[PDB]
Amino acid sequence: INYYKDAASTSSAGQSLSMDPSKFTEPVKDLMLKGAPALN
Amino acid sequence: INYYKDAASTSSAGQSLSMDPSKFTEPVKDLMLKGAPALN
Amino acid sequence: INYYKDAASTSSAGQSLSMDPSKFTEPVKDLMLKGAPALN
Amino acid sequence: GLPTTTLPGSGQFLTTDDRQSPSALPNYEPTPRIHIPGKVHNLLEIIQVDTLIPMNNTH
Amino acid sequence: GLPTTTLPGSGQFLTTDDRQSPSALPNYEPTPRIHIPGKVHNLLEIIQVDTLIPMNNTHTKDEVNSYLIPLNANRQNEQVFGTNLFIGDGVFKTTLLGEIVQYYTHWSGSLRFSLMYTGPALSSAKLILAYTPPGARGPQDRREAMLGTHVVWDIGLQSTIVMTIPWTSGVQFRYTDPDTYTSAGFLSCWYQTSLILPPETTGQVYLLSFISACPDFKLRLMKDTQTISQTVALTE
Amino acid sequence: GLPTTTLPGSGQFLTTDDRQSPSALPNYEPTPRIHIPGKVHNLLEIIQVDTLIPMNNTH
Amino acid sequence: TVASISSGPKHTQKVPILTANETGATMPVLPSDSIETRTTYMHFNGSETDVECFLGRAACVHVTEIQNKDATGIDNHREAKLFNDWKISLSSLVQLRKKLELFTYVRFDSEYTILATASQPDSANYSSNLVVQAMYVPPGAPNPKEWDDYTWQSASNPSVFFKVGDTSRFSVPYVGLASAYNCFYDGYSHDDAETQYGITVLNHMGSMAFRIVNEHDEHKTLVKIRVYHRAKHVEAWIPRAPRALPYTSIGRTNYPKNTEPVIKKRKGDIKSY
Amino acid sequence: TVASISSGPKHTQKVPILTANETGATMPVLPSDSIETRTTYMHFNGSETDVECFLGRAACVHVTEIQNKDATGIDNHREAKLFNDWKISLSSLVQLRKKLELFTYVRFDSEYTILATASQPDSANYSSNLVVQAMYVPPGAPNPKEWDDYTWQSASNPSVFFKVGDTSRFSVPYVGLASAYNCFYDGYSHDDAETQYGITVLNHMGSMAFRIVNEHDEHKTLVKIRVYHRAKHVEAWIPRAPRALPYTSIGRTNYPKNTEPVIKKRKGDIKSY
Amino acid sequence: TVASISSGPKHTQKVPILTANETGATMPVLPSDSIETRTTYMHFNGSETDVECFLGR
Amino acid sequence: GYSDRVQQITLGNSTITTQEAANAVVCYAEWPEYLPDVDASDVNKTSKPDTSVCRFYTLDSKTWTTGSKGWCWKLPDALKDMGVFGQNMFFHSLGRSGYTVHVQCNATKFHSGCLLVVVIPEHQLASHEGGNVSVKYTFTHPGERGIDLSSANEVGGPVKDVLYNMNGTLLGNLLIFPHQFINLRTNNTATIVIPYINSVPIDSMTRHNNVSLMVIPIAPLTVPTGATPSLPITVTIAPMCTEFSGIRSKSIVPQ
Ligand SMILES: Cc1cc(CCCCCCCOc2ccc(C3=N[C@@H](C)CO3)cc2)on1
Ligand SMILES: Cc1cc(CCCCCCCOc2ccc(C3=N[C@@H](C)CO3)cc2)on1
Repeated sequence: INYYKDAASTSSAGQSLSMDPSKFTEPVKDLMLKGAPALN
Repeated sequence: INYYKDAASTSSAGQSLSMDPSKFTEPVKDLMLKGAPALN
Repeated sequence: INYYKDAASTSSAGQSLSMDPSKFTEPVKDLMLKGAPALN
Repeated sequence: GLPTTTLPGSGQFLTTDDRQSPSALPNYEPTPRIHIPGKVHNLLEIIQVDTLIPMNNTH
Repeated sequence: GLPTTTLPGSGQFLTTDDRQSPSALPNYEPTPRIHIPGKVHNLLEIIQVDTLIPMNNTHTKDEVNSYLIPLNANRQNEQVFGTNLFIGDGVFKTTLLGEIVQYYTHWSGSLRFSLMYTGPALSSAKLILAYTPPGARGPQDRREAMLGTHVVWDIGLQSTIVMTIPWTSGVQFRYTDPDTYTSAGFLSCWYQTSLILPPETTGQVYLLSFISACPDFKLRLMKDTQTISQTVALTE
Repeated sequence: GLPTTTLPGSGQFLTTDDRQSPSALPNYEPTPRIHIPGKVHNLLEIIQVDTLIPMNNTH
Repeated sequence: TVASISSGPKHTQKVPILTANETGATMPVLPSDSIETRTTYMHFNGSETDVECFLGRAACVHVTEIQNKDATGIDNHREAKLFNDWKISLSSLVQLRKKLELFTYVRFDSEYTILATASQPDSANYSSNLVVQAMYVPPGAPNPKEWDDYTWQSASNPSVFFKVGDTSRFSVPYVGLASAYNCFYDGYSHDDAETQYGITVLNHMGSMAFRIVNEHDEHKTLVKIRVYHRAKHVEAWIPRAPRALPYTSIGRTNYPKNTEPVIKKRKGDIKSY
Repeated sequence: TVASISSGPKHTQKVPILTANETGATMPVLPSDSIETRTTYMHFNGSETDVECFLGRAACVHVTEIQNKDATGIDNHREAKLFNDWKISLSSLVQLRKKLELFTYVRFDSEYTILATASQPDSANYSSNLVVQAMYVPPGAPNPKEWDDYTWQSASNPSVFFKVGDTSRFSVPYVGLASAYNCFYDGYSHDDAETQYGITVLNHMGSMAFRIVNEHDEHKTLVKIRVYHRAKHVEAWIPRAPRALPYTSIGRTNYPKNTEPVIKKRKGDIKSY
Repeated sequence: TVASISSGPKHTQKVPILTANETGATMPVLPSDSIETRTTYMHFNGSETDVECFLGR
Repeated sequence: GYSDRVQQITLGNSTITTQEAANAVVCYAEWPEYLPDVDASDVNKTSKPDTSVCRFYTLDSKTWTTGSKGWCWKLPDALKDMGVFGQNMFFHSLGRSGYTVHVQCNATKFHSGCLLVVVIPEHQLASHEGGNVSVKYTFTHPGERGIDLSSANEVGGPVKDVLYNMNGTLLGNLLIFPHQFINLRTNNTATIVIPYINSVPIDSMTRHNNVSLMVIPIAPLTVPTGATPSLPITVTIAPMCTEFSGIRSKSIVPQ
């Protein structure tokens, strides 16, 4: 129950439960498959 | 009504109403019947 | 609404609205009718 | 957090009020009731039994 | 703003109340439970396991010997041991039963008292165990004893005898702590015929005695035990 | 007036609790979000990127 | 509901007003059996005479006192009121006692309110703020010896901490050993020739211990505790004659010797108005 | 539920009262196996002996003390109690300890209540109003050096601020590293020849730090902190024999030398009543 | 959720543990690519590492 | 014609027969089983030597005499040197096991005496020094020799007082632990099956013992007239469902 009118006044947000490290761990242009050779 | 998000914050648990003394009072391998001889 | 788990914690009881003085006012073994003679 | 306002009388103890309280002995089981003849429910039940009047008060 | 009134008791801390609180560690994930044999749910589960009674209390420093009730060969008519039944005190007090009863104020229920015989296999004996319900004195001779709850025990292949002290009571609860009004009786044991040892054998034989509660049992109104105290906080 | 009782902990400030509060700036409209590459949601996302270890610590 | 029905002249062989009181009954005679009446309604239910109502308001049952002072060199805390203790009972004070003893057996849950106020009878710079801790010490559990014993840990015994000036309130279920509490008991705890007679032996409820949690300030502070008791969920059996003479002891029926006549003597004749 | 069934005379070949205790069992014998009984019902559930109930009330687990005074020229705040610190543990005080050690492994959430009261043992004009700040300093995180270090910023560490005289309350989930807390541990932290034995090595919970936020007034003020702990959501495995001798140390089973006989000696014979 | 799957001996032409870090990627290698593993579950969600939680006290 | 009395346990390449048993106890009514995945944490596949480790090892014999106070062995310690069980133990980082314990003591129908055979999960011993003196490693790792409760206090060792179970609890209450009596008049062996009991799914076998087996004379040995005044007691123990994990170099432990 929100007792207040504005959105800033609500409690903390709830877990992204998004999670996708590939923008950080695999930003390569041509896709690399694990097990296939790195450099062909 | 829980007012809080986490489970630790809820009140005391409610009675097991489990109760089974046999693990402590009769841990024998071959079942003993009351009234039958203890050692055959 | 009870906020508490135990019965002792609830408020006062509510009126018997029982009321039967005959155990105190007429505990006689043979029933006496008003208007009939007391001793026959 | 829900907004509240407290009224005059907050914190008072009125010997005649009737509210709930926490039980000090959580989960305790009282002795069973057995039957006892004579239960009274109203003082109106008993003032209908007659009793003697010390009418001769002159002593 | 919703109008409220606070009642007497506001702000108090009652160690026995049960309410919700904010978690200091929001969102923390506890370690998974794995399976462990032995889970206990009720103290009533464990007081049904029997444990030994130091019945032979007559020593002067704690010794393994106060668990042993001695028996003499060839005595007739005589008395083996005696005790009152204040389960919260005296012989009973250090037993698991005694030890748990002490966490509660009131108890009700039947007790199971058993004796296991340890004498040579080629010996023999007949004993009488008697429970004397409240109201009479501890029996003074078997004649007196045999008129109350009793079991003639015949020592045989079957080594233990289980006597039950059935709940005999006006009032439905008794205090653990020694109360008179609330007292439970006496337990005595006498030779029914007598212990007889085989040839080439000699001396005393002993009985071990246990106590546990029947499934009958009730304990209520928790409190603090006289069995543990301290004078300064401990440290590491 | 609804009867209440306050519990132990009333008035405390726990830096980790999560509740509602009045907004000091009623009705204010925040700047629109635009798209920015790189959003992080969990610290678990970033500790999977490898970084160099000063293994040769002997200096 | 009619309080009186309409009734007119009577010339009968059926006389409801002649009875025989020797029988032990109180025959239910009404105004309309002996005068001519008109209808009237009751307009009333008898709500406020219900026993729940009669025993259901808080009554003061006990006033004790403890002080906060330096215990340094005190050989007997209990004796310095460094922490008093009370033998829970419900007859030490008499207003409520006469009310309960209108019945023989009584069964109810209790709601306790404890008010604590402080006094500083001799020169203090200020009023300190003390927290009281009242413990329930049922019989069989270690009873406190100093004002800061291991006992006060109260790990298994319910205790409440509140501030002096405030009030504490909690409710205890019916803790009697039998089905009801005996308001009277014509017995002994056993057939002993010298054991005490009465109920003293039956309402073995135990005691309740109070102390201040605060250490001492430079002045001394007197804290006086008042315990109030309210019966809730009341059940009462067997009415008895009300108490006429004054009380002398908790738990005995004894009255004082050379007491005064309790029936008011007429100023005049039997014939006087 | 029947507590006893009705049972009459017996003359059998089937003797339930003869057993062999050498087997390790406690055979479930009842009154009705050896006397003639009548039916009776239990009227009881065993509610208040549930382990959740047994370990579920607040127990005092720790009393510490800090003071508010001018830190000017203090070379060691910790040492002046300008801010004490406690090594969270649940066995420093013994009432609760004996209760927990009835089990080998125990798992539960904790609810802490912290009561703080102030004392002014020497001449003050008044009682000041101090705010306490208790921090959770788990192991691996900077521990406070002065009473006003960067540590107290506590940007990532849960801390509660409450007023002296009041109480603070919050609840912490089960923080154990394993599936349960070990009440006992017959091991070492590694196979070292001199490492410590016991659980001391296992309940590496860390410590909790208290301080007053207020600067100093002209007088000095003693604040004494009492931490209460209540187990909620209890789970207990493997019952053990209750503690008989006194305790000497947090985390070891050791008892004191030349202790006294714990079994009461009879005043009389084995035959005595 | 499985934290590790069961995996046994390997004698392949397909080597997941040889990579080229010059590329800028961190290849997602697991215990089961280089030892024999048994199944185990995560029992965990990563709740308390959410940025809302990290900056939210 | 099956009696509670005669029994055969075959485990691996070894068999035990008793013609005078008194049933057998299975701790907490649970039988040893391997570690399920749902309970697993370490990702390593475990090693289950089976029949080469799950057989019966008979420890060296003890001698019950009228003065005996009782003996105490710790598991897996007692087996630290038995065959391949022991090797596996020193060579893996973690291991887990249940056991069948068979204690043997025969006499004649003229002897009397009664031993308590009990298994105590997590038996943390007390220092006889009091205070917070610790009990050094070596002292709680006696190996097959076990601890002899009638031996003298030593320095850094545990207390050996029997009425207190080596920990501040009374001998009389040991009966709350899985146990069985050997009463010469009834019984000649005791057998207890121990399931693996720990707060973690698998642990180190060298830094932590998870049960102590204790044999304690309670009714003193009484031999027939002019009999030799003593009887030997033998303990045979078999690991069951053993699993080892995290193999490597081979632990080196004090002393
Ligand atoms: C903290 C804290 C303190 C307490 C006290 C618990 C209440 C226990 C008292 C139980 C009720 O006591 C009595 C005593 C006497 C009578 C009684 N005597 C007769 C005249 C009639 O009733 C009834 C209840 O609980 N938690
Ligand atoms: C502000 C603030 C302060 C805190 C403290 C957080 C709680 C951390 C303590 C965790 C629980 O600690 C223990 C320690 C020991 C035991 C235990 N030892 C054995 C005898 C049994 O249990 C259990 C829990 O959190 N926020």
